[PDB]
Amino acid sequence: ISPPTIDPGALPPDGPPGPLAPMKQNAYCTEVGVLPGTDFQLQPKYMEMLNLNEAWQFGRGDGVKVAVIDTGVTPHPRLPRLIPGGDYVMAGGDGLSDCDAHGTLVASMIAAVPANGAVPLPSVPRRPVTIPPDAFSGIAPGVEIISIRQSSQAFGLKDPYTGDEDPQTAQKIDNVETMARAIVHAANMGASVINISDVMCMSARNVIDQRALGAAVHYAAVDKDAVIVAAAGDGSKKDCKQNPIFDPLQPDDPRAWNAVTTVVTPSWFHDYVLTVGAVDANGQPLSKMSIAGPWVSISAPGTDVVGLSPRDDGLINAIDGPDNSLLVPAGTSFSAAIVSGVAALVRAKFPELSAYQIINRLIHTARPPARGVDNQVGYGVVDPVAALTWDVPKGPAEPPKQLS
Amino acid sequence: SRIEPTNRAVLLPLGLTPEQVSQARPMSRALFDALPVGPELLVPEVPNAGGPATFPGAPGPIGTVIVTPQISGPQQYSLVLGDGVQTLPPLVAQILQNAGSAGNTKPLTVEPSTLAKMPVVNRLDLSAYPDNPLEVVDIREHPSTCWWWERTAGENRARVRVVSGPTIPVAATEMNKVVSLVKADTSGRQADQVYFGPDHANFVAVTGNNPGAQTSESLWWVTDAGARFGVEDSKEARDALGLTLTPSLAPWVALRLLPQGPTLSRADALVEHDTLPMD
Amino acid sequence: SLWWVTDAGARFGVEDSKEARDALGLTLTPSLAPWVALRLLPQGPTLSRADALVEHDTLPMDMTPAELVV
Repeated sequence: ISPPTIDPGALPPDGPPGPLAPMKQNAYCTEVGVLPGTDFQLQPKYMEMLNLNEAWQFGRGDGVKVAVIDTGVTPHPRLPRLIPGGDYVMAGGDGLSDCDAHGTLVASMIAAVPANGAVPLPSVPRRPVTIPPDAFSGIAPGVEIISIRQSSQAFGLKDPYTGDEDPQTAQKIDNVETMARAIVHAANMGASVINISDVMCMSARNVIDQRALGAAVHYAAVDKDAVIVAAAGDGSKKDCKQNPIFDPLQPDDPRAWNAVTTVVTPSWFHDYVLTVGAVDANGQPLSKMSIAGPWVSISAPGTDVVGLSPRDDGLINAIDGPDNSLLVPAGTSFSAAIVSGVAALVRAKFPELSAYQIINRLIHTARPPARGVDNQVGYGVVDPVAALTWDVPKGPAEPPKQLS
Repeated sequence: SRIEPTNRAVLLPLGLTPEQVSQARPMSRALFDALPVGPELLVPEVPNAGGPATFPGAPGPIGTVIVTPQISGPQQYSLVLGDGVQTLPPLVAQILQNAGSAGNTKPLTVEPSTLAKMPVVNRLDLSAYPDNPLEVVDIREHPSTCWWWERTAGENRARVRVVSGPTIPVAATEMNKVVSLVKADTSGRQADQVYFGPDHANFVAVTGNNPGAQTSESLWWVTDAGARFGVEDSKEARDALGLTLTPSLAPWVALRLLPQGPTLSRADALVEHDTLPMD
Repeated sequence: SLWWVTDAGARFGVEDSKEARDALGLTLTPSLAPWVALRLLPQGPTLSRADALVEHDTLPMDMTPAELVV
């Protein structure tokens, strides 16, 4: 498969958020809870690798706007800096309520404020759900979060016929188109870090036309200087299947683009998007859960997740599964949240640098894997304190002229 | 920690001189990354300076320095904030007077009976400054300085120290067998010399740079000639080479300086060549 | 021109000079061979003293290799 190409003439016109066709809710919202025997007075195990106690000396990232394009966010007394951006699933929404439990976890992991004897906003005006003392703290409590509701599992079309296109593929084309619009809109809001935690897997056989998405990525990355960070994709999703790695018999291409079988988008645009893989709390890669494509660029923790509870007012560890079973979340959708926090802290300390330079600062300071560059993890494991203080060369990586 | 040659108010009490600071010698990029960063040496920024105090009987406007008479015992300096007073270390009081002088040269002397009525408050951080003058080393006699990291087996904490001396900390007899490397990478991120002392480690696992790191992220092999080679962490690769053993820890800041060779894996070696090239 | 052929089927050029000969051995007189045949064997670098005098930290990798099948 040939690497992506871009035609900037395909930009979608700007406009207020709204679906392409009328939709209705089909399922009840997901319940949440805590696993037996947990004790929230201890820090989450993933916070040891980040060494936050040393990183916060230079600041907490005040004045940075981070856009969360996902399943929306529900307000909570610990998120005093949340802004309603828009909704693409329901015409009357604004992106400030998540029926799937995914959205509020990702956001709270970035900006939740630490505990205090009294909360700044004790009022609780939040609306009901729609029908058909504590050690936790975010990576950057000072940021400002913009919520945009891009996707959800609970909703469906209320005229299901789709003509000459298979109802399975007909939805993919709507998603690719609806994704480009959200990236353009979020850039005009002035966000400086755009975080994407939901992605599509597609077969390499007759890939869907992405011209509209290609121009949309370029516009936000160059003309608006935004840093785009995306998850490598959880392997339990409906169509994601594992990709092959480097092949010693063909040193022709070291990242092996010619052997690809599954394409992940927007993660695909390795020239403008930063893709994050996952590792456990000890440092080993989650070989069985993250897609090892050739576009992967960095990795961060992804287990022992903790976050603010939607529909309640406390913490949670798990979500109510299909059966009575209480199921624990894990995967790349959360690792991308960790890096979104580190990117916010770095470009608060070096405000003169552009997006292409901030990315090089994170890549060069990471601990690398045995092969130097790999596919399950990109250049290595993210490292906060190193990114904030080492003297990185301003130019990209270059090979030596002669070795003898 | 950073310091500026124009800030005479801070240089003088510490024991520094503007010329001395300006003539300081270079520092290598390699060592610059290894040392952790501490807060800057600047004049403390007392908040809301100059306004009236909230509490009664305040001896002066907010930010003035107070001292007690020597006849009643060792003098204790203090600072008057908006809602009370906080103590000051001797060396910092001198900086506040020198910087906050604006023509004033001495503090207000107040008796214990009137001092005891003022409420005690703690609202600003001051632990960065030392409590006595700096014993600056004359670089001509000690042209070498090194960062040292060590961890004892079974411990949960690594020890970080700085060493200074006339020459690299190697035994005088062994000074002849330091290895001089070629240097293909001109970015200034690769060392010039390498030394393998007593109790050196061949097989290593990468770890974080802070003293509290606990991860173990990848395995490497360091040859006698100074190059490092990576080992794929798989049962077949480990046993074929004979590395079924437990590896020793190492920090990334120190290890990244050795040149990197090809990767060792069973799949990479099953290849044939007619003749080798020479770029 | 003088050439040295290895059992693996590769040919290497050897310098005519006293230094190169005396160092490798090769003092005896060589046998004759026809160029239309000898050119069919793959060629390696020439064994000259002037280019052996080099240091390296790591070597370049070989493009387009072939599989070893067990």
